[PDB]
Amino acid sequence: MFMINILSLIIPILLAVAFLTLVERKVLGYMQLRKGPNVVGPYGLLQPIADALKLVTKEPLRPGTSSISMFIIAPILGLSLALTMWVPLPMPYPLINMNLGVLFMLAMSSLAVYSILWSGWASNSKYALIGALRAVAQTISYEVTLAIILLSVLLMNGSYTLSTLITTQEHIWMIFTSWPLAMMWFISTLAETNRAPFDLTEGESELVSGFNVEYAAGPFAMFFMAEYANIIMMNAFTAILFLGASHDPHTPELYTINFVLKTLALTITFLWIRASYPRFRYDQLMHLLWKSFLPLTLALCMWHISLPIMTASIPPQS
Amino acid sequence: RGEYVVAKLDDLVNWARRSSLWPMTFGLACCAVEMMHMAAPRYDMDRFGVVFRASPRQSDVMIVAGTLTNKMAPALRKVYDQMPEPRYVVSMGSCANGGGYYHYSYSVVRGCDRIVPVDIYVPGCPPTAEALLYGILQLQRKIKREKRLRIWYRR
Amino acid sequence: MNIMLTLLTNVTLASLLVLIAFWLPQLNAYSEKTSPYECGFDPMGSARLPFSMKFFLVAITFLLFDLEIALLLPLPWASQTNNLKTMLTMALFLLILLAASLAYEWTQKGLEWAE
Amino acid sequence: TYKFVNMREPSMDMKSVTDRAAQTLLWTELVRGLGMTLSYLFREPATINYPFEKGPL
Amino acid sequence: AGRIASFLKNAWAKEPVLVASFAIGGLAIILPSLSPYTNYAIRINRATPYNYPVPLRDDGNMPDVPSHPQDPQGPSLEWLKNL
Amino acid sequence: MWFEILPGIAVMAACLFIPGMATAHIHKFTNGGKEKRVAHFSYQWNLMERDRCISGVNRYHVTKGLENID
Amino acid sequence: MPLVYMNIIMAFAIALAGLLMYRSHLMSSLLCLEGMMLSLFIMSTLIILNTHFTLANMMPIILLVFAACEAALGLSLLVMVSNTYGTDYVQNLNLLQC
Amino acid sequence: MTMYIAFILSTIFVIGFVGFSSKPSPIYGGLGLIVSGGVGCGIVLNFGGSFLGLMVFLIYLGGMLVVFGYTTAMATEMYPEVWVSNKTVFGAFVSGLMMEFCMVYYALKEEEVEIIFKFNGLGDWVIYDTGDSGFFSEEAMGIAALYSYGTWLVIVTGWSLLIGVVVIMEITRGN
Ligand SMILES: COC1=C(OC)C(=O)C(C/C=C(\C)CC/C=C(\C)CC/C=C(\C)CC/C=C(\C)CC/C=C(/C)CC/C=C(/C)CC/C=C(\C)CC/C=C(\C)CC/C=C(\C)CCC=C(C)C)=C(C)C1=O
Ligand code: SF4
Repeated sequence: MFMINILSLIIPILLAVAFLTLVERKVLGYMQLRKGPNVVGPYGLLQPIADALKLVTKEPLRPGTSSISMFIIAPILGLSLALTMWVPLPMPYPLINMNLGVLFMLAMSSLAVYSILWSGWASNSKYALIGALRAVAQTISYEVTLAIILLSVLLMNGSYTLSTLITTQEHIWMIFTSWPLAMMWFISTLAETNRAPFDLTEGESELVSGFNVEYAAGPFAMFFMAEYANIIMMNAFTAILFLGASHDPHTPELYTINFVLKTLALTITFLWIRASYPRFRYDQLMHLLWKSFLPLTLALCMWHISLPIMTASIPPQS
Repeated sequence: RGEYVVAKLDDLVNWARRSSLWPMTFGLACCAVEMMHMAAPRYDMDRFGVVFRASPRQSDVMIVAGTLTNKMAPALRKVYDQMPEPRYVVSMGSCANGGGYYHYSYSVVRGCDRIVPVDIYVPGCPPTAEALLYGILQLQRKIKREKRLRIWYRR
Repeated sequence: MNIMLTLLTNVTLASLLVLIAFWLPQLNAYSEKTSPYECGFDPMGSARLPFSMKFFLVAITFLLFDLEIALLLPLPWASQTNNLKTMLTMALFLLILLAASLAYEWTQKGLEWAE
Repeated sequence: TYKFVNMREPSMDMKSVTDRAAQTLLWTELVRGLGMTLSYLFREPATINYPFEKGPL
Repeated sequence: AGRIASFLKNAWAKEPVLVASFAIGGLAIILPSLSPYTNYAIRINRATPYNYPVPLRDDGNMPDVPSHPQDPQGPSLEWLKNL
Repeated sequence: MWFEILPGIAVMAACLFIPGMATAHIHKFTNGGKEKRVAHFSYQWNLMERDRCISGVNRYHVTKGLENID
Repeated sequence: MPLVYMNIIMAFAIALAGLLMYRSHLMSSLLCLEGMMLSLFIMSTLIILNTHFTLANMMPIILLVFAACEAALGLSLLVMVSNTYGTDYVQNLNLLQC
Repeated sequence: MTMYIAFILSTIFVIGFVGFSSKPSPIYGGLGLIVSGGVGCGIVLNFGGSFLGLMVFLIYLGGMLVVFGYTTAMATEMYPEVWVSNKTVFGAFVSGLMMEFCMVYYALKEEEVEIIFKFNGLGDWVIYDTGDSGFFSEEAMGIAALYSYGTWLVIVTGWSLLIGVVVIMEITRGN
């Protein structure tokens, strides 16, 4: 039944990703005074299934200038890592209770850029290569602050194991202790997931479709799978880190409900900001971080390095 | 029986195609403005399953909205070629239908049908966004009446 | 036992979904269909020629910056030592040197993109 | 008659600069932008139910 | 004041992020020496036992070493319990 | 008029609910009701291995207390 | 003298051979250099983890530390050869022969 | 079988090494080093070390991403090459793969190969030590002592990194 657990961490996640599209097209549309998908069955509850069916029966053309091998290996890489990075999350009890869950998730998040990289390069297009390079710059810039902010926040945890965060936020949310970093962290989660207002890798206005421009039918749906699974997992990680929740050891369902609600709220804020801003211009989102996020996060790193020592509050490692 | 199974598969596939028609951002002239107004909150393409998407690789229906000229016709034909099948062409407006006002000009294609196979002819100058929505629904019923797997069964 | 069983499950599920995506839909392919997309008209012809990246300095110093976080990350276990004074001095030394590196880059054009 | 649409020099009093720095650090007009879209989601949508509902002529 | 106050105010006006980062960094550098709890932290790290307190051979003389964990003589950490 | 939005989250909530409970229940089912013992350090693993040895039936969750000893 | 050591040493040997042979480009040689560095890291980590030389586990970290620095300097050298040469190939780098 | 694990991962390590040591297009060489680094992190993980493997993972992915970003920018060609395109890269790949094939062949049957060093290849499980780490991972306390014991290493590494940024600035100045 370990296989049972693995399948229970995949099919529900894929279904949640599918309904993420519907809730996005509804919440966004209601921001814009529209109604969003409404025709298919009741309240559009069948749109994810409908376009899921289309994308896997529509013809998946392969460009004549493509590089077949990487053009195919990129979607597999993206979806596999997006699904894999769900396994160490401490949803009541993590499926894979790793001693270095944070470092593992950082490693797989850094690997996920390589899907974009190989898909963009192998497609043999001007727009695709442009989007690949914008992805290069964006993810390096934001990865530096991702690592520093994770270190600064986890300095109060005592280790990198995800489960102890629940023990850390037993009496107070961690956001009340590191609300500045949290802000920056949230922005980083917006950019690493390659979402608005940093969704310049796609750049629908200026890059048509970015690195998905030559991706059609199944591979495109699969890259979308990776993107939305990453969105939900990032919001889940943010909820785990800062907005901790009560965990009764006898009824983990309470912590499941609270955690799921917090992830839902964070994702809803993601769609909220997606429908309330213009889009950044490449270098700006770099000049935002290398000149405003990086110094502030370095200073906060020193502050959180010193803070347990000056107050005799060094958390235990076990 | 096999006929019933292929019938049900036809209904499922046709329902998916008609319920997730993804159009292309190929507005050319004033007929594009109505193409925007049905995307505006009042008519709202989104509730019918239709969401605008550029990059022809991931679109099904092309609404040729506006005058198709000689200088643009090669681009339109090429771009129609990029669309993976199945593909549909909806022709908005008299200009894209048969020539419209400038039917006798020197640099206007006398109908978009001469370049691509147009599937639905939406008349108007410009057609009211309700009329274009009606044309899209007519295309939806067209996809609903497809008999692909039936013909395959009676190959 | 568990981790590679997981990884295998994800990769085979992905490869399968690719297989159904690529063998079922009954594709009909011709040359102009797979022609590269260049906003309609035929591309000038490139897609592999050198593409200038003006943040090359910024891109490369990212490597050193991300390298330092390797030194930085042992801190959660370094705090739990009996020599907190030395640990604090050395951690602040790393952070101060990173600040100095960033400031040197900022002042000497550095982070500013080339034109 | 003409008006200068953008001819406003910001005040340089300590309170003014503190407010500007607070808006920069603690994103304020960004929160206002979020609030506007929150206010319109809670508002009534304008879509009509075509073809059961037809736009006026 | 004068030049220094004007420079501080202008920096707060133009680049508040740099001002905040420098202030936080200076605070985090100079406070830990002044704060008295720092020593406490060290003692806590010394209090936490990771290895066994391997017993030593009682050849007589040493009074301080306890002959039983419950015995009063020896180091105590009531301060940690109270603090 | 956003209550029509609410079903989308609702079912999705159920989706996000399904793993968090299932793993927990699985951890309870495959380990005899009790929580899965986590070995973050070698001492915990040694305790688990000695439990597997003492149990006699080669399952660590099967625990023996006063009844086992004389 | 155990087995895994043989595989890592052999990998380092092929990476040394690859570095000492150029075909066209400058990036490929640099990649082969960082592969040599990777083999060194894996070997040293295996050695010190096996021997329980706890104080020596920082040594692979310092290895990687200077690894990235050399890779950065080499690719900046490649930036300059591209700026003055348009490309990065080494056979056209001959102006110093006489 | 799960008996060896480390053996197979070492073979994938060597194969990834052959991939980028054959001088392919730098993107393909980067991919080969990527798989080699991943399986090397796997080996380090299987050899009782967690932090070191993930550190290799993160650091090398950063470095190889920057290598890609430079490759398609500076070190590219109108006709990128594959491991089968040119006969030279094909020859290098063939030489490496058949070589390592015959090395592991001579290794895992006789298990007493002398090559360079005496290699008694019984099994990597053998060399493991029966020990007790208590409530602290040895590698964690090992790399955590850098800030407490290795102060000199701290100083030299920080100075080297700062002056590395300085030289990355000076070399790339271009008049
Ligand atoms: C000045 O003059 C001008 C002109 O002058 C003539 C012009 O012409 C023009 C040009 C004209 C135009 C641009 C036209 C106008 C256009 C617009 C106004 C744009 C309007 C746009 C909209 C209304 C839509 C906007 C979109 C929104 C809000 C949201 C979009 C987001 C989405 C998510 C869409 C949905 C897409 C996808 C891919 C999601 C669906 C996929 C899934 C659900 C997949 C699910 C899959 C599964 C569940 C699989 C499950 C598998 C399982 C369980 C197991 C699998 C395993 C196995 C082994 C099989 C302009 C601009 C102009 O300015
Ligand atoms: S048919 Fe009429 S509205 Fe449409 S493009 Fe032609 S002139 Fe304009």
